[PDB]
Amino acid sequence: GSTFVAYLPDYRMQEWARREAERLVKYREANGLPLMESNCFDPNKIQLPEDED
Amino acid sequence: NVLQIVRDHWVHILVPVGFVFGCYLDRRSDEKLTAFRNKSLLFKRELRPNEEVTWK
Amino acid sequence: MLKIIIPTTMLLPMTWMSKHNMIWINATVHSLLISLISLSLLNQLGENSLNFSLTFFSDSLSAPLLVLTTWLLPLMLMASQSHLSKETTTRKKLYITMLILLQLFLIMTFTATELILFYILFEATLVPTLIIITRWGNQTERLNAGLYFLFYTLAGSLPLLVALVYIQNTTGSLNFLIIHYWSHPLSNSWSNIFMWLACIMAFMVKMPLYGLHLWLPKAHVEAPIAGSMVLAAVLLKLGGYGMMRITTILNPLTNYMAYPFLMLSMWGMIMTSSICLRQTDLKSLIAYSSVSHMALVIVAIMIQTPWSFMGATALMIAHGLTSSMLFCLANTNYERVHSRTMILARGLQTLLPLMATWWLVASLTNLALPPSINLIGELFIITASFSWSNITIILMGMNMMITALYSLYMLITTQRGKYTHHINNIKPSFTRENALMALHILPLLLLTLNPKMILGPLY
Amino acid sequence: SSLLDLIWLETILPKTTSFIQMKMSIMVSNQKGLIKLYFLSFLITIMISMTLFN
Amino acid sequence: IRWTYARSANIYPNFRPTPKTSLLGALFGIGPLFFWYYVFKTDRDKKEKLIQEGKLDQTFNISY
Amino acid sequence: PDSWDKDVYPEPPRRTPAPAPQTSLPNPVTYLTKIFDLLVDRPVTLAREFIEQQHAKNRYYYYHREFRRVPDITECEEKDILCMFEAEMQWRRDYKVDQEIVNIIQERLKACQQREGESYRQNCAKELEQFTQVSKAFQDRYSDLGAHYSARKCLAKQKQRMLAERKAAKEAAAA
Amino acid sequence: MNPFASLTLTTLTILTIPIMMSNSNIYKTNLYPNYVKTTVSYAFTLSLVPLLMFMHTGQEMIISNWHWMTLQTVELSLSFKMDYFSVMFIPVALFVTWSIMEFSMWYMHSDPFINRFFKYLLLFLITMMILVTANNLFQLFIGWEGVGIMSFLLIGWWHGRTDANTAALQAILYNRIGDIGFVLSMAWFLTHSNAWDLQQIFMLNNECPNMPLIGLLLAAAGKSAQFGLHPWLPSAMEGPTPVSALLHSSTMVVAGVFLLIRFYPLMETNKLVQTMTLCLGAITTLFTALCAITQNDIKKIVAFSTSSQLGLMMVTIGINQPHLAFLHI
Amino acid sequence: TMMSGRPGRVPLQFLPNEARSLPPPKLTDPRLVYMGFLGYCSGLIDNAIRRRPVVSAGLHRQLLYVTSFVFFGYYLLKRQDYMYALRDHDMFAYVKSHPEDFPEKDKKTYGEILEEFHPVR
Amino acid sequence: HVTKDMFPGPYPKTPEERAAAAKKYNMRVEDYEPYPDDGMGYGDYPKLPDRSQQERDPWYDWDHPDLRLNWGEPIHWDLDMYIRNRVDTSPTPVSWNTMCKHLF
Ligand SMILES: CCCCCCCCCCCCCCCCCC(=O)OC[C@H](COP(=O)([O-])OCC(O)COP(=O)([O-])OC[C@@H](COC(=O)CCCCCCCCCCCCCCCCC)OC(=O)CCCCCCCCCCCCCCCCC)OC(=O)CCCCCCCCCCCCCCCCC
Ligand SMILES: CCCCCCCCCCCCCCCCC[C@@H](O)O[C@H](CO[C@H](O)CCCCCCCCCCCCCCC)COP(=O)(O)OCC[N+](C)(C)C
Ligand SMILES: CCCCCCCCCCCCCCCCC[C@@H](O)O[C@H](CO[C@H](O)CCCCCCCCCCCCCCC)COP(=O)(O)OCC[N+](C)(C)C
Ligand SMILES: CCCCCCCCCCCCCCCCC[C@@H](O)O[C@H](CO[C@H](O)CCCCCCCCCCCCCCC)COP(=O)(O)OCC[N+](C)(C)C
Ligand SMILES: CCCCCCCC/C=C/CCCCCCCC(=O)OC[C@H](COP(=O)(O)OCCN)OC(=O)CCCCCCC/C=C/CCCCCCCC
Repeated sequence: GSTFVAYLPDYRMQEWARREAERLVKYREANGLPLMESNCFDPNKIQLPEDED
Repeated sequence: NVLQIVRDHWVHILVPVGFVFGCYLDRRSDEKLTAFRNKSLLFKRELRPNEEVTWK
Repeated sequence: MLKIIIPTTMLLPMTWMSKHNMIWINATVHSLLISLISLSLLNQLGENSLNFSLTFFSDSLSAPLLVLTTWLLPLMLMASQSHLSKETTTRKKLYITMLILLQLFLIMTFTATELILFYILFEATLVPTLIIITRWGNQTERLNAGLYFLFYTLAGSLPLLVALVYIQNTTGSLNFLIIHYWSHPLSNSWSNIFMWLACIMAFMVKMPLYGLHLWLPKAHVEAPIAGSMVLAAVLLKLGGYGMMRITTILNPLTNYMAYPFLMLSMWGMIMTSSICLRQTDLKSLIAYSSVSHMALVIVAIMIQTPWSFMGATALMIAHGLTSSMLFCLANTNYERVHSRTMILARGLQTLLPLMATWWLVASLTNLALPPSINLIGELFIITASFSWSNITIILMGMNMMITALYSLYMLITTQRGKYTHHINNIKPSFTRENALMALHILPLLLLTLNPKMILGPLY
Repeated sequence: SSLLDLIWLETILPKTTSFIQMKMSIMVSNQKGLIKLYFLSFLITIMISMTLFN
Repeated sequence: IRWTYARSANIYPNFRPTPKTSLLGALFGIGPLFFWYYVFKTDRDKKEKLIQEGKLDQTFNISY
Repeated sequence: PDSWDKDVYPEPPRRTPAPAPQTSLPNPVTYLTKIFDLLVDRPVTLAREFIEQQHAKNRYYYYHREFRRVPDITECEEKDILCMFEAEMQWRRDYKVDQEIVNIIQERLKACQQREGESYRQNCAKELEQFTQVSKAFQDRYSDLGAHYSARKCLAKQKQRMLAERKAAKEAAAA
Repeated sequence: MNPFASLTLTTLTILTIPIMMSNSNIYKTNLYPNYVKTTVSYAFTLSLVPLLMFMHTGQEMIISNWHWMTLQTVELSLSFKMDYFSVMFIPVALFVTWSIMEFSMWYMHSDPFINRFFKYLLLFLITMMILVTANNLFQLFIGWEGVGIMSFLLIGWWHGRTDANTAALQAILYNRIGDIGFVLSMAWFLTHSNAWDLQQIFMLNNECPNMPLIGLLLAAAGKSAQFGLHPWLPSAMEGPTPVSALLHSSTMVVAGVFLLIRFYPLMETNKLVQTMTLCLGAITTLFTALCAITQNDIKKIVAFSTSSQLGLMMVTIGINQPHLAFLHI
Repeated sequence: TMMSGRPGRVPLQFLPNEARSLPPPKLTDPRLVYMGFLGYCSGLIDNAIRRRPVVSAGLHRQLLYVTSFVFFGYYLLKRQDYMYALRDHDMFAYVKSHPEDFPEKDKKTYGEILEEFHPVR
Repeated sequence: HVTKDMFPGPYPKTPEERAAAAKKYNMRVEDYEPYPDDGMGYGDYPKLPDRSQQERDPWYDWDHPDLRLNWGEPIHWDLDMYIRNRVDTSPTPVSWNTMCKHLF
């Protein structure tokens, strides 16, 4: 059981996440983009309610 | 001696039979949740030349 | 999920159709095999969950608890094999049946896609424990202890059923997945305050909270060794699992609501750790140590931060294993001495060296020595509390110190010094007891190699 | 250990409940078996219901 | 046996509600709770105000 | 080494000085490292070559999994559960990716601090500013969500922040 | 390839082999203490090589070899720091331990459990090596607690003696009082700096606030037996003379001073904590010397001398001279 | 939902004719298996009460118990499914015939809804 | 093997029950002194002097030499606080107040 638990496949996707981050940073540095954006979602597709106060 | 140790050791077979029956029941219950098979937006895939279902 | 449930159900006919002198052998072997089967659930995803069907799902919060629940049964059988020797075959079979039913109820409780099913099984676990406590108990106060254990639980949990049916009437579903995706804020209202209280107090009573912890010393002292093991290892964690599951609906009301509980637990850990210093009983001391640890777990759950949840999960697993080991050691002493008081039998290291080594390891792991998972949960909860408020550390500091004290106190009173001259019936420790301690302790030191396996879904 | 855990925490929830339930049970169950008193109470509750619920 | 029984099981049946018992119990069971509640509430109110005005300098604080 | 990309984890050229023996005394370091080489490095190297030719005799490959882009929580109806499920899974994957990004930047910072040694305060300002920027970004997205975090809570936080920013900009323009 | 790392890890690794063989047959013979002594001597003569490499070049290295659990942004790994302090302290500690075991083969000649005594000594040495070579705060805490537990076990070597058990519990109590500040420091560093790693902490703390340094000072006072928490060091003389000579005199009790040395970049940027450290060291050395000049037990006198020397070490730390305090150690 | 007064209801009809348009429960239905298990438990308790070998006293009696339990369970499950089908049919018909009471909610995306955010601190 | 009458009871009020309780705990009537009759549940347990176990005679042949107790003798209510591993009340050459003031 300990051997089985030790060699469990990466269903948590840790190496997948590492490779994704590696490729993403490789691309962003080249483009000159400022790494990770402050906004998690693009503001153009968010419709705020106008205050008019 | 066969037909004699069975009458005393027959009980051992029950736990493994329950395990295989539970595996079969799990697959059978799985068979009833196929409404979205090969329909998820993340995994829309075109079937292989000799493939009928993506997963069983 | 039925690949685990069906063998557990088949454990009953196998036990009842077993030869009169082969019940223990058959039960232990098949329980260990079922535990091995349970190990498959540990391979969780970073995604939602392991949704097997509409009725049962798995989670990396549920999987360690399920594995521990399955692993506990062979240990309970081995511990109970000793004092049930002069007992008829029918009553031993009934005892094994009760243990199997308890495991089945716990297994169905921990998966439980729906909250009403969770409540039904959560309260179904109550009957086998009550019968085990009140039937195969030695003292005359087992009846009062059973009454306390039953009525504290039911007084806590009866409002929970009303709250759950009301929540389903309003929202429309009690399913965990639907509830998580459709969660909406609770307005700060008196009705919402009472709904929060009804949702929380049922799980608070079983931790138990410092105010409501009285039933636990009675139940632990008066129950047999298997009862004490199952109470300290698994039954206390049901409240923590329920809180972690039900807290999602509660926000944003939890912040204001949490203060009475946070203060009660932060002061009650100190109170119970200090109570441990002046105790004349091993079982009561272990029970109060359990109360302190579960008060810390309550604090972690109430803070409700990712590090809090990981620390709470790790601490629950570690405390379950450690407290089961401690109760087993105390029972090994009691079966020789028949007194169950620390100050009577002394200097046992001279007579039983390997058992003294087991005592030392158990006291060290109760003391939260690094890099054990006990201290992993300890430190995660402490860091989360410090981020919550920089003053909490002071209380935490006291707790740690006091904990160490009584732990070594329990190590020094019974193992060190001079052996009592009069006691002469201290026979060499059996292979069964040493195997029990080894099987208790090895999983902890194996898990400290892979902490993420017990850190919960927020890892 | 003694003041809070053994005495006051015990006094508040379990002991108070036991005392109250004992007193209520003693009061309710202590009927001498005289149908005179039973039917006088029946008359009282009948008239109270006629005066209260309409 | 007498020592253990008197220490554990003979306490409550010999309890009598007394001004000394009442005041000591109320103090030792309520005062610390309210003291710590006041302390933590004041600390958290100060922290919440500081984060509302934003003069807290929470740079590099990513784990909670 | 080709096992990892040099651009993702940059390193200086690592200029090293030359040995300049000012005395005729044979130093012990050179003889010690030569005997170490002879007694340790060669057997390890030959064992590695044997293992490498054993590996080449059997060869297989594994492929990194690729994921499509799914509409996020902002393109989901208020009660339509399927799209909310897909968006939540996508958001969790993106959260994991951002965590790994912060990990990479922290690794860069630690490597710089160790490598430049005594002048780490000056020669690691680039990595410090890089980490400050990425930490600022990461904190804004997920700092107060807490346990039971979700895409909806993150979207609500972003909306609150962006209304605050819009009000501040309007007030500054109309000041 | 650059034998510095291989040698500096090989010393610590070969320091563990007798613990592995403690279950073998050699543990049941009378050759076990000589086995442990030879292992320690070989470890010392093998660790002399990285010291020579440092003296020649000034070569420094970090070895983060095994990746432990990673929580969110934070990463925890088995990381060893082989700085000047580590590569300088390891040979001295190994030489002292070699001499101590050679002395103990004769001093414990009539002790029935001499193999267990040697095993206890080797475990303490391994844990102190872990403490000295730690690169992150969690590994340093692991060594911090391990040395304390081994000291508790060795002080109460004669468990039939009440006073030995009392002294061991005293040492545990005072070490937990210091542990409070240690845990406070760990919590503050993780929350504010986002890491337990030494490199990250130095980088993100240009002007260290009061609280983490006060926690570190409390831990150092607890483990170095300063005036506030001094009596456990004199009370620790209940153990066997080799235990007092190895742990409570020259290797274990410098743990707090060594910890304050480890964080000297943050110590120099704060002026109040330096003053507190200086005053604590001065009062500790005065009080301990004053107690020493009038004792009758030789072990008590020499232990008070050790405590006064620790006070002098923290005096050196408080005036912003950490390397000179290391030389004093 | 009091369906006693439903129009066109035969008073003492256990299963109406229109129930025959619904799929019958399968013979391997889990609820039928549970009813058979209940019958088997009844047989075991019957053997135990009369002081007979619990597992192997009367095979015919246990078989009769199981068979009767399965029979009654099958008919009860049929009636259950029919009654639930009636409830759903009535609810759908009432929703269809009263459009003004069940308006079609305007589909709104989360990107244009403002939900208050409560930080966890 | 202990009977019901051998367990501690309520506070003694009359001389006869005081003597009976003194007999129960195996001491003299003149040496017997219960705790003051307040709310705390001391009941009918003797109030032995608050002297520690360390200052007990170390040369007497106790049945428990480490704890310095005899078999049948009554046990102090706070025994576990005075076990020679904890606080002791042995007199010192210097008076308590002088040490406090001098130390302070
Ligand atoms: C969650 C769902 C899943 C599990 C379902 C749970 C329930 C299932 C069973 C329900 C009831 C049916 C059976 C009960 C009848 C009672 C008969 C009895 O006592 O047993 C004696 C009998 C052996 O004794 P005997 O030689 O015949 O003669 C001795 C006298 O009978 C009697 O000797 P005695 O009178 O001298 O001994 C005196 C003793 C005897 O008194 C008793 O034992 C009374 C029996 C228990 C009461 C039953 C109440 C009704 C059922 C309620 C179940 C509650 C579940 C809910 C959770 C709450 C837990 C309380 O009484 C006492 O000692 C007094 C104090 C007892 C302690 C406190 C009482 C607590 C009892 C609660 C038990 C609850 C679980 C029962 C499980 C089955 C137990 C047999 O046991 C058996 O052999 C029958 C056991 C089952 C047969 C298994 C055969 C199947 C294997 C082949 C087919 C393979 C299956 C898979 C197919 C595919 C594979 C290839
Ligand atoms: C007696 C004296 C000593 C004699 C023996 C001397 C030898 C000592 C060696 C023993 C320990 C020393 C440390 C050496 C560690 C090397 C092994 C380690 O690296 O493996 C670990 C593996 O261990 C497992 O991860 C942890 C064990 C699993 C624990 C499950 C418990 C077993 C089930 C039993 C029931 C459960 C009860 C409790 C319920 C929760 C960590 O693996 P990991 O770094 O990750 O990655 C492995 C490689 N990958 C990437 C290909 C996957
Ligand atoms: C015994 C062992 C422990 C058991 C468990 C104890 C934990 C449960 C205790 C419950 C915690 C507090 C309950 C209600 C808290 C509400 C907040 C209140 O305290 O603050 C003020 C409330 O003022 C006063 O507290 C009003 C209530 C006073 C009456 C309550 C009784 C006080 C003591 C009773 C304690 C007994 C508890 C156990 C009963 C068996 C705020 O003023 P206001 O803005 O207006 O109200 C805000 C709430 N709104 C928005 C819904 C309106
Ligand atoms: C406690 C467990 C339940 C067991 C109950 C006893 C089982 C043995 C009964 C044997 C068969 C009885 C069926 C009777 C034959 C024909 C019945 C038919 O003519 O009557 C119809 C009605 O059928 C019966 O009512 C159905 C009875 C079935 C009871 C089963 C439900 C049990 C509750 C769930 C627990 C699960 C028990 C499973 C194990 C048996 C028409 O009723 P109607 O004239 O229009 O209106 C009167 C009733 N109203 C007023 C309420 C509307
Ligand atoms: C010790 C536990 C903490 C106890 C704290 C308070 C104790 C004193 C209360 C004694 C019992 C009081 C009974 C009556 C309470 C009434 C509350 C109530 O009705 O709110 C129901 C509320 C809104 O009512 P509606 O009319 O439907 O809303 C429409 C208009 N908004 O709906 C709900 O949330 C239902 C949930 C049930 C409420 C729970 C009632 C019991 C008290 C809560 C549990 C706390 C006690 C737990 C006991 C602890 C023992 C271990």
